[PDB]
Amino acid sequence: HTINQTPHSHSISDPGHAHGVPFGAAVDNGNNAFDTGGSPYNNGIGTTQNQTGI
Amino acid sequence: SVNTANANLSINTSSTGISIQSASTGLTVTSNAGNGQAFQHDQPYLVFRVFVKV
Repeated sequence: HTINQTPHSHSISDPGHAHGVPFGAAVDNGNNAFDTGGSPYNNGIGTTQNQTGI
Repeated sequence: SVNTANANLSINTSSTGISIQSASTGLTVTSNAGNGQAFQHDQPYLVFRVFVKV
């Protein structure tokens, strides 16, 4: 018999993933890490764009 | 994760390759049709009387 087949695609089930940033400075000398602070507020800083390799 | 999905495919119809070869009905004789009955027959005739001289 001959098969009549069309391409199909699956749906993903993406759950949220969160990274971490360990570069919190303890001394305010140099540019290796980030100085710390007390009260967090959203100042509009986001990470860069890069494709997850899967 | 990737959700389960169906491969949308269908079967195309094809005609089966089928043939019928020779055969014999198997019968070899008929049924008897006839009965042997006495059948009356008379040639043309004329009827006289016979007398023997005493």
